[PDB]
This record gives sequence, structure tokens and C-alpha cells, in this order.
Amino acid sequence: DDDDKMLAAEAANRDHVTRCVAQTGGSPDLVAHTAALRLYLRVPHFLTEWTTDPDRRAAVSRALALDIVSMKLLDDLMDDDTGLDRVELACVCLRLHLRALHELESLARDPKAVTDILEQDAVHLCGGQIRTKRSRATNLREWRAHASTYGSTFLGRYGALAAACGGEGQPADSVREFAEAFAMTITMADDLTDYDRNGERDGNLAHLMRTGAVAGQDVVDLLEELRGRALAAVAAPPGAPGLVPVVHLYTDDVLVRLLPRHLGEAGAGAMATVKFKYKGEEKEVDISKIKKVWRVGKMISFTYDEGGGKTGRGAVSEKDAPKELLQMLEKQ
Amino acid sequence: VDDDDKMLAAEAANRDHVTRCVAQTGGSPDLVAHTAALRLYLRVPHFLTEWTTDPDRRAAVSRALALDIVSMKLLDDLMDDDTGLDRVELACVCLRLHLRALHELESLARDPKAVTDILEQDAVHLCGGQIRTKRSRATNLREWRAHASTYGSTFLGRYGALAAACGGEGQPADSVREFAEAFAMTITMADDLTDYDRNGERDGNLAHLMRTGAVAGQDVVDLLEELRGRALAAVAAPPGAPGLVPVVHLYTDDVLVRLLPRHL
Repeated sequence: DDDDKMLAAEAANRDHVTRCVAQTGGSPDLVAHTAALRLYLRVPHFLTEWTTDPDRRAAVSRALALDIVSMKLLDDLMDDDTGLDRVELACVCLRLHLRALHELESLARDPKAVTDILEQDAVHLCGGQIRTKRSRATNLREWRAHASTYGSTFLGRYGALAAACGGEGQPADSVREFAEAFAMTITMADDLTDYDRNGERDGNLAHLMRTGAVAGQDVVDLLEELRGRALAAVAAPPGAPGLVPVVHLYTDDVLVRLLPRHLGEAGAGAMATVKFKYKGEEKEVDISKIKKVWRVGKMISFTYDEGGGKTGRGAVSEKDAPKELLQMLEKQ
Repeated sequence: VDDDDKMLAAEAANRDHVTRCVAQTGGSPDLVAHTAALRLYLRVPHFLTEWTTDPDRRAAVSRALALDIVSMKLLDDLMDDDTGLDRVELACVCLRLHLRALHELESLARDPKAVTDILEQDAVHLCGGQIRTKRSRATNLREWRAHASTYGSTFLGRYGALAAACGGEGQPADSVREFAEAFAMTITMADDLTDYDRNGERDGNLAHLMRTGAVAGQDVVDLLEELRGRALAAVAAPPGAPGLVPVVHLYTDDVLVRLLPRHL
């Protein structure tokens, strides 16, 4: 029923943002633009998951949504590619942000916590975005460094804010650790969706992958590093167990749906192989060379291609049977 | 060391505080320069802080205000998009100054919350105002003054209020604000009558309306006289900021003597 809480928070956040944008004078486009920011509107629910009081939780949640959207509008404004009225964007951006400050400050654990947090790393954030758009990334290392400011740092501030405004029992460092790890997962997903949906090439991860400058298996490890970082943060006491399915959901979506659109025939890059002894020999074969395979007890018997018509043959214990060879069993 | 010496040094200090900040966060040399050419916006916080007696607090409140006024001015440039400067730098430096200003103003305020109370209070009037201004352009003195009362008067009045809240001990908060709102309309008109030739501005532009007959010189003269009085009055509520009397006269007379003939 958390899926229901999650959808209801999203709708509350959404409504609170479109009213706000409407009353400030933003056109109906701009209003439809911000209600469309579904993940941005939903993330505040993830960040406030440690918040025991429901009333405080909804108030902090929508205040975060106001600021996150506002920042997204400022980014639209720097790119001049939405078509939207430059003016309405600048004004609606400012108006939402001021409401956010006012709302977050009314719930804070300290009168200076909000501004301290926004200031602490403002330079790393802003000069970071400038360097990101200036010098496009050309390898995983560069890419990850850029994404650590406009992705992780950007969301980590909100993380820190939800802890600052969410009353008692908020493990500050953890909420913030979750936000930074999760934001990078979400940032990769965005990058690999937008190669196509949007038209992005410079410094974009999908391109760097289609180009060779980045190896698939390295993207998989980053994603796995990010998933573990998020899982551990959510595990710190008192814990936000509810976030576990959320972390797996987004991580698995990148792995299973997005990556293949850019690697193709083999995500890993470690073409599976079967090792065995045949006719006194040592042998190893590529799962791609394997024709027929069947099971005899705990043995896996099979046929493969040695070159030309030449039909290869072998049998191994399933205990040494690569997971890939076993998939052809059930699939046969 | 007269009031002029105090003003010039306040201005130089606010400008340097602004450029260090723009530079440390990534601003390019063109952006840093742009930022320093904002003469009056860098000066104006000196006027707003005249009621503050402690000179250390006054210089601190003065530059914290400069950071935000410059910041808003950068967002303004980012919406018009006609300065030929990098939109990414404008948008990033814009946010950085604003965030630093909040942080500096809040650490100076009696009650930190008053900073966001003030900025939220009439955010809708200011922001919806700036949109309508550009949406529906002015055609007679009445409409022009209504628009200007938002991007000019409401815009500076918020800073008057912030300065009273950060200025501390005994400040007639309503009068500081009254002063800023009136003084703001006077300089907005000045700008409008200067920006016509320097920026190629027609629709809703007060100087354009003057040249086409939609607005009469005497009416403009009337408004300026009304604003001078409102400002002079505001600076005389107790305690008082007599220092601003010559300032109010300096900018009002400049509009009457140098700018109007350029149009009538």
C-alpha cells in the first residue's frame, strides 16, 4: 500500500506545484510542463521516507517538490530549448523557490539550517554545472565526475533538507547518502533515455557507449556500486525499508531496459564459456557455438560447432555449467 | 570624509564582494565585468542601509543586499537573453549569488525567518507583475506606473524591508520601505528614459510613449515631483535618515534636467 502512498504523494506534490505556477501567472503550457515532471515530483516522497509524522511528511514533501521544480525550470531557462516563454520561466522559477524557502524554513530544526545547507556547497554545485556544460565528458571517469555535481550534489541537498525539516529520528548522513547514490542512478537512466527521446550527444553516456569510449561492463559496475550505496543508506537505523524495492526498481530498469539499447548483443562483455575435458583434452567453448544441450541427472550434455560442419561434443556437471548454458536447457 | 566618500567606498566594497563571488564560482571574464558595470544596483544598497548606525553591520548588510540585487538582475538578463553572455554562466552565477545572499542576510537578521517572510510575502505580486509587464505593454502614464510599481517599487521595497530586518536596532521598517519604493520608481523612470536609445526599447517604454504623445511631459514632471515628496517624507519619519535628502534630490533633478528634454 506504499505504492498507493507514493502515487498519492506525487499527486499532492503535483497539485501544490501547478496551483502555485498558475497563480503566479504562468501560461497553461508551463503548467503542463511542470505537472509532467513526474519523477521530480515523486522523489520528495522517497526523501521524506524517514518522516514519522504524516502531516509533517506531506508538508516537507511538497516544499521539496517546489524547489526541485523551480531548479529544473532554471535549467530549462539556461538551455532555451523548451519553446516556453523565457519570462514566465524566470518568474515562475523565482516564485516557487521563494515559497519553498518559506515552507522548508517553517519546518526546520533550526532557523539557519535551510540556508546553511543551500550555501554549504553552492559553489561546487554551480561552478560544477558550468564546467559540465563547458567541457563535455569523454570517458566514464569524466562522466561520473560531472554527474556527481548536477546529479548527486543537486539531489543530496534536498536529502539533507528533508532530514533538516523532517522532525525527529532523521539519520542525516544516510538520507543524504541515499539521495546522492539514487540521483546518479536516475541521472544515468535519464542520459540513456535522452540519447533518443531528446537528441543528446555531447558528454552523454549513451553516445560514449555507442562510441566505444565507455565499456558496458563498467556501466554495470557503477550501477551496482550505486545500488549497494543506496541499499546501505536505507539500512542505517532507524531504517527506511520501504525504499528497498524503490532502489531495485530503478537500478533494474536501467540494467534490463535501457542498457541494451546501447550495447546490443552482449551487455557484460565477458562472452560466456563452458570448460571441460574431452578425449583427454582441455576445452572451452563460447555459448554462441552451442547447438543442442540436454540434461542427464546432474550432468549437462551438449553439442557445439568446432569449425565448419565439424560438430563438437561434451558433457559437464551442472555445478560447472555457466548460467548461460543452463538457460538453453529450459529454453529447449 | 563626507557622505560622498562613504557612498564611493560602499560601492567599491559591494562591487568587489560581488566580483570575488562571481569569479570564485566560475563566472567568465565577460560575466565578471558585466557584473561590475552594474553601477547603480551596486550603489543602491548604500542608500537602503543609511538608518543602520553600526558601520560594521551596515557594510555587511550592504554587500549581502548587493549580491541579491545583482543576482536578480542576472536572472533578468537571462530572461531577456539579449546580452550575448553564456546562459549557463548567467544561470549558475545567478543562483550562487542569491544563495550566498540568503546566507549572509540570514546570519545578520534579528530573526532569520524574517528574511524568507519578506521574500515570500509579495513574491506573487512581483513575479506575476513582471510577467504582465512584458505580456501586456503600457500605453499611458497610468499603465506604465502600475507595471513599474512591481518590477521597480515592489522589487526595491523588499530590499528596504530586508535592510530594516538586518539593520538591527531601531529602524522605522515601514519608512525604509516607503523610501525604497518611491526612490525605485524615480530611478526606474530614469532607466526607461536612458534605455530607449541605449537598448532600442519601444513598447511599454515610457520614453516611447512620450515621443508618440501617449504621455504628457507635465504628467511625467508631476509623477517625479510626487515621488520626491514621498521619498523626502519617508526619510524624515523618526529616527530619520537626513543623509538621503540630497540623494533623493540628486536623482530626481537629473531626470528633470537631463533626461526629459531628450523627449520633450
